[PDB]
Amino acid sequence: LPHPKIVKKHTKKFKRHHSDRYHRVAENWRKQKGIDSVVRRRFRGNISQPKIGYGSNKKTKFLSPSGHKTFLVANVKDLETLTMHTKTYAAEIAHNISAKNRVVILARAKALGIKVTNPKGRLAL
Amino acid sequence: VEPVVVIDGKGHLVGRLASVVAKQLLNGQKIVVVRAEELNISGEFFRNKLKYHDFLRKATAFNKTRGPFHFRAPSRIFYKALRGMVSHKTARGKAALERLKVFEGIPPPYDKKKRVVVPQALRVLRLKPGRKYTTLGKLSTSVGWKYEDVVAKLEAKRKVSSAEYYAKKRAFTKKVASANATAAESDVAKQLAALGY
Amino acid sequence: AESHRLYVKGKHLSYQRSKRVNNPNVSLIKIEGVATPQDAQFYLGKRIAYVYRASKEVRGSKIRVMWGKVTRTHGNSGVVRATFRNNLPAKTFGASVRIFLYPSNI
Amino acid sequence: FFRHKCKQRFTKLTQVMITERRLALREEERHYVGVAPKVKRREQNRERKAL
Amino acid sequence: PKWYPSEDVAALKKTRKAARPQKLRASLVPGTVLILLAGRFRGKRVVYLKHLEDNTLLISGPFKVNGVPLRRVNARYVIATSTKVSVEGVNVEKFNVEYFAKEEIKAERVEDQKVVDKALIAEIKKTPLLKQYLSASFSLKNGDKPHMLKF
RNA sequence: GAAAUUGUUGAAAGGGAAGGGCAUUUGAUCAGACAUGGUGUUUUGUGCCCUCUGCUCCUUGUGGGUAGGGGAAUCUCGCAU
RNA sequence: GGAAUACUGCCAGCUGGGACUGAGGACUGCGACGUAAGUCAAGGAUGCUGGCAUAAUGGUUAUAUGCCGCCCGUCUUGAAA
RNA sequence: AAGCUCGUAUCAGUUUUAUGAAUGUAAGAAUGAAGAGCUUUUAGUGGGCCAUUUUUGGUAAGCAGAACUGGCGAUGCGGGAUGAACCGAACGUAGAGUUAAGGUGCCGGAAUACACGCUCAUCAGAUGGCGCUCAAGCGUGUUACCUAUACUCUACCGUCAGGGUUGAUAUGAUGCCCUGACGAGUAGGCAGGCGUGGAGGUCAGUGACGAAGCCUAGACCGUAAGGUCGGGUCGAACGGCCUCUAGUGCAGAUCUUGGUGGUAGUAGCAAGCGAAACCACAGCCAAGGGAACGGGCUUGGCAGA
RNA sequence: UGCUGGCGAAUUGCAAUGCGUGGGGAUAA
Repeated sequence: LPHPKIVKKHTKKFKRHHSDRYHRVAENWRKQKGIDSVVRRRFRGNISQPKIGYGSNKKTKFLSPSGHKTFLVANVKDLETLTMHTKTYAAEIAHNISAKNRVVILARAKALGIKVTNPKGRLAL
Repeated sequence: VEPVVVIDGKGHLVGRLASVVAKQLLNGQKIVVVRAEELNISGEFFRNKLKYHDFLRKATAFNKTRGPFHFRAPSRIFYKALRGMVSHKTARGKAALERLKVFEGIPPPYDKKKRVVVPQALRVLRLKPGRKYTTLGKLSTSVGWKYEDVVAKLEAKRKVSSAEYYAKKRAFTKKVASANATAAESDVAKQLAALGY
Repeated sequence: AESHRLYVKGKHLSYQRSKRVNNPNVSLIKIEGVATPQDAQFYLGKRIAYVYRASKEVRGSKIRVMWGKVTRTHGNSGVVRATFRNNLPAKTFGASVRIFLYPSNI
Repeated sequence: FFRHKCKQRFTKLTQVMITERRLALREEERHYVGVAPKVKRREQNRERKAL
Repeated sequence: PKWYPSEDVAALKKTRKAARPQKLRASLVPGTVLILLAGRFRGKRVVYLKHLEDNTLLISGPFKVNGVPLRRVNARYVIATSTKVSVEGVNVEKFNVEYFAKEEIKAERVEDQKVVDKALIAEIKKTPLLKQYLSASFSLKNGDKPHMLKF
């Protein structure tokens, strides 16, 4: 699909303050609640915080580098909902699907022209 | 514009020279200051002799042996005046100073090689006529440096060995000046002149 | 025979900076024999290359190149602002940078 | 809506009959094989016992 | 063309960008000695012949002098020197954009080279040292400041 | 069979502090199509194609499923070469 | 007596060099140019050309370099404490 | 917060004229604002200090008290070497351009610019250091340049405001759009989401061809809460969706429980055996960092395992 | 290349710079 040049604004992950120093403090983002915190008062040098400005362009949101929107698929029935949106959406074969069923899904998605984001998953030659 | 740029302190001003030599390093420009001893400062002698000793009384308390090491040798006296403008800590510096080489006098293998001067740091081009102005030499002497003599003598020798040279050379370019002077006028010549040469 | 040089050689000085903040995107380039902004106006828009040896051989050559452009002048000395694709490494503060003669106004 | 959209359904489903194109010029010497994690150790821990 | 759009894609707006012929800078006049700056023949002295339809320049060495064939080149990757030659004797109009298609060197290309180059060699011999000038290669020596240099 | 923590091995760094943010180089390293056509003509060969004969489910014409023969010298209608 | 020329200001004067951006998505509208037919720089970039699959490219980690970054939380007091 | 009249001539930290003893009342005065008033109820709030301008009390001085308007408080950013009180500038995410305050010898991005004069100091001077003397000082003028989150333009995010849209729109009218403006924030208020255990419903969901979990110098998405996928390990159940329900989300509590370090092969036993107190993190000096605060900063001296 | 010659250049397609280890032996410490 002819897509716009996808701008990301912030590629780096918004890690927590002192997530790296201490081990018990997780890298998952939590706001600094204390009034005397430098991160909360956004001092120069300190880590950047997640705010609404970093939000992605509506036209190019949810899009993978291929220019397709991601879409989970369990079986051949859920796969065949994207018979009309091959250029827009991409089949993401779910993690828990067996190797026995994937060979079936990949056969159909290849025929319908649906780009699968994760082929070669559990499947040798 | 020249891998190395041997400079000649003789008739300069610690600070200005320095400075300009500084910049030249931080911008990848190898350098080599010579005749260090015959450098120059500003203001009477008794001056620089103070505005130094003070720098001498320095020293650390508990352990004087771990404080401001007061180098006498000019080369150094000046090398400091320089390492003073060069972060001389962050690698970017170390990288510099690492590009320097201040000698007292003019030892090989430079002796035999051209030098220059930083026209923006000459006693004779910055100091208002007749006005007190040190000469490192004495200054160093007065505060330690035990060689002003050696270089001194061991100097004059260098000037000889050369002076003698020049002659041979000067006596050489005396010919050329003629060779062309004669071979001049002809044709092939005329032409050039026209275009400029 | 000796000279194959189709570039004016100039040193990479620093990044565009204040006292306490530096923008690594815009590099400052001294060019040889350039004294004024008026002389530097000629070099605006010309392609720059920083050429350097690397350890590993990439494409039958141990030598890699970063390409960029002169954007504008910087002060009265003929120091020039310059934006590359990938920014210059900051280890190169005082390293030779090849400024070419394309694209030509003349 | 239904005028051009059934026209559009028909278009895509006719170019789904590119299946025959894939299945006439098949003759492919590959075919997907599962790697069951029991076999992954019957053919690891028995080679290490072989050596 | 007969095959209907199987997916709904938006048609382009009627774009308001009519193409206009390239207006070359004043220094370029057909029959001008140039300096190529980039590519295989960088730093060569090469004669300019014709402005083409694809916004390029058709140029020849000539080949007999410096080993530069009938090549196309871009206008921006050239310095035009003020030294002009006679060009009116040369029949250039045979070749255009389509001439340089590729779908070991073809004999037709070699014959077009020699016919043109002989009709050019004759006028190069008039002025002194011009043959030797084209054989030489351009370079910037120590002290050459291109913002000062008059080409 | 998690983390703290411990050993070994490998890589990297270390001139009286480390960890962090912006940017980049080098070193190591991982990604990176069982993607292969599309269109327009031309041999043929088949079929749900032409043609002859039918049979059967139901709702309104603008229906659906399904046999027996023939035939390409008309027909791209489709699919195979 | 005879013209200038700086200086201030204007031009809906001309001709270049460089950087950044290309948003929007059938057509409607305000216009210009052309006798008309139309065309155009007029309600937001088009055209040509090259680099590819052992690709092109993009990322992760490790450190280096330039610049920046007081130890988090609670509780006082005018804030630092 | 909601309801009611209105959307106005409802007003304003302003100017003006008019009329009295800086200061009262009006305007058929200006300028700006479509954001007003009337209910009804509901959280949080009872800190000062500094500076400005009027005085009042005052002797070696300082100041003491009263009133007035700001600054910090709840507030980052550029500059002043460094800083509660100075100077500039009130902040969505970026790209380009232009500047403020402050600067252009070098550290330090930017003129060792131009021009007129003055200044020699035995620790000049402007000093953060080095250093400076027809200056890199003093007085002044002329331009050029440097750069902040400031202004300008463009994109993007969201919020608010105004509006279009059906004999139905080549997408859920609680959609799809069009235009403009705005964006700091503690206590508090309102709103939209993400996650966990179980319940109803649904996906004729996933699953020994490997569910759940666990890692991973692996990849993608979401501003984020988090979600998804590859690889490795595993062995039996589990997840999305529309709803319900609660013992539902942790960094702290000299927290509780369990485990494991540094201390340490140290004290010790009246070559072996073997703790505990304690533990944010490190531990060089000088000078400045306003506040009986220097240990992280600034500028120097320096520093080899 | 001081002067005069005789040949080759393409297709690279219109730019993308184009001296240590891990072991032996012999001998100095």
